[PDB]
This record gives sequence, C-alpha cells and structure tokens, in this order.
Amino acid sequence: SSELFTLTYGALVTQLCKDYENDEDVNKQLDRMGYNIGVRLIEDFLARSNVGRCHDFRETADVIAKVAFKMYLGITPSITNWSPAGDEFSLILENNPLVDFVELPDNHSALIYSNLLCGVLRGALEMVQMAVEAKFVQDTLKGDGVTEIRMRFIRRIEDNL
Amino acid sequence: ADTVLFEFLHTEMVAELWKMSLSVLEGMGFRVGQALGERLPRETLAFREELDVLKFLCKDLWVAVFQKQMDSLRTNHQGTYVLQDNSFPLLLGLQYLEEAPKFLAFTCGLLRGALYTLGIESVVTASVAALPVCKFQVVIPK
Ligand SMILES: *C(=O)CCCCCCCCCCCCCCC
Repeated sequence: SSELFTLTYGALVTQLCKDYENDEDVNKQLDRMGYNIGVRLIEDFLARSNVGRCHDFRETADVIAKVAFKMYLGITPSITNWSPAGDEFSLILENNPLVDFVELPDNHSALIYSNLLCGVLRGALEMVQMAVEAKFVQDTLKGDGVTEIRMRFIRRIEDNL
Repeated sequence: ADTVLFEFLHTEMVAELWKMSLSVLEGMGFRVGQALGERLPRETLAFREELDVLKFLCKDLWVAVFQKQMDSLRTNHQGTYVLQDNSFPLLLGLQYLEEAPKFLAFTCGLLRGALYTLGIESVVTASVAALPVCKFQVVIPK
C-alpha cells in the first residue's frame, strides 16, 4: 500500500489551493518545498547508489532518468530532444508522475500540479554544483499526449569556499 | 513511491504548514487515512469487536504506512486506547521535545481517518515520552 506519497501530495496541493487564492502562489510554494526536499534527497541518493560525479550534462541525464527515477518512483523516463550544444534535454513520461486525477470543473488552469518535482530536480542538482532549470513543457493532466520535463543547464555553481 | 519520499514530504509539510496549523495537518492526515483504510482488508472486520479494529490499525495500517507494527497497545476497556511506537519514523535533543507535537498531527488524522472508513468515530491526540518514543491516544466516545 505504498500509495502514501501520492495521497499525501494530493492533500498538500488541495490544502495549498485553499490557503492561496492565486495558483501562481501555489506553484511558488510547491517549488520551494521541492527544492528543500531536493537538497536532502541528493544525499540519500549518493549514499544508496555510489554513481560518482558526472562531468557532462549528458551523464547527468542518464543517472536522473535510469537510476534516480527508478529508485524513487519505480519508473524510467525517456531522454529526448537534446540541444546541439548538449546543455538541454527532455524527460518524457507516460503520465503525470505525482498525480493521477484532477477535480472537475477545472478551477486551476495555471496550476502546475507536480511543480514539486521541478524543485526537487533543481535542489538535488544544485548540491552537485549544477544550476539547472527543470520545467514541465507538456503534461497529460493538461491534455498533452505525454508529460515532458525540460532540463536546462544554466551554469556551473562555484565551490562553497 | 520510495519509502523515504513520504518522510521528506512530511517534513517539508510540517515546516511550511507550520493550533489551527495542527488542525490543518491533522485534517490532511484524515483524508489520507480515509483513502488508505479503503485499500486495506476492511471486510475482515465485519462482526468484530472494537478491540480487533484497533489491532487492525496497530498491524495492518502501521505496516502499510511505516513498514512496522505498533510496539504496544493499551486500553482502559472504556473506549480509550494508547498506541506506542518506540521509534516513530517521522521524528527523523531535549530542545525538540516541544516541537515533536507538530510531527505527530498528520498521523493522528491518519489514524482518525482510518477509523472513520471502518465506521468508527474518534478523537486522536499524541504525546512524546522519551524521544523517539511516541504515544497515540485514540478515544472512541460512548
Ligand atoms: C552526476 O553528477 C549525478 C547526479 C545525480 C542527480 C540525481 C538527482 C535526483 C533526481 C530526483 C528524481 C526523483 C523523483 C522524486 C520525486 C519527488
């Protein structure tokens, strides 16, 4: 009965939507919360896999898609749409990873249901000196044929010092 | 989803959704508890006395949610029960004794929500002995 995470995340979105009249405020909160979870998740991940430090953005994609996702969500997103420079790629999923159904009529058109994941991705990667942008550019819950998360390498974060 | 994910999410929820706040956390746990009970072998409790329902929560529900059974169950046989987890998972120094209540609210709802699905009305509160020992108090009015 490991549907605990899904049910719990569902209640959080429902509760944040009542606490904030504006959906943009929910997306912002979901992203910050995700970031905070992301910083913790990275430690847990490296400790359980020992994959090592990546060097290219291409290596990061294979670890995130073939190892991280499989370990935490039991799924393997596909990697496509690489930029000629290799500083951007997309994660393709059959459906929304965090949510199965949404309440109708649609009162949250601008609401990014699983925005937490994007924060998790950004927070985890920031811990490994990579400033990246994770963003849903396609979502099955939005009517799209697939769920697509675009990953963009912004810059290399300087060491703490 | 992986076990650790729930704890990560729960920790952030307590921080962000920081007594009306506890009411909110408990309220959320209540809806989740309802759905979870719904997926457990509810049928088996048909024709059973209240006592078995609470054992159900200590075993069937606690395993499903925390991958472990309750460490002990006590009762006054007058509708009140005390469930004890000697090492509660969501509790990841004496300085935190006052903060612990915040991390137990959601689970109180979880328990209350599960009881609801089984047709039982109740009030659930929690307290901490010596961290990480937690006692959940279930009160079934009658
Ligand atoms: C190379 O430098 C190794 C980097 C590995 C980064 C792993 C980041 C974890 C991705 C999290 C995805 C899990 C989904 C969890 C949903 C909340």
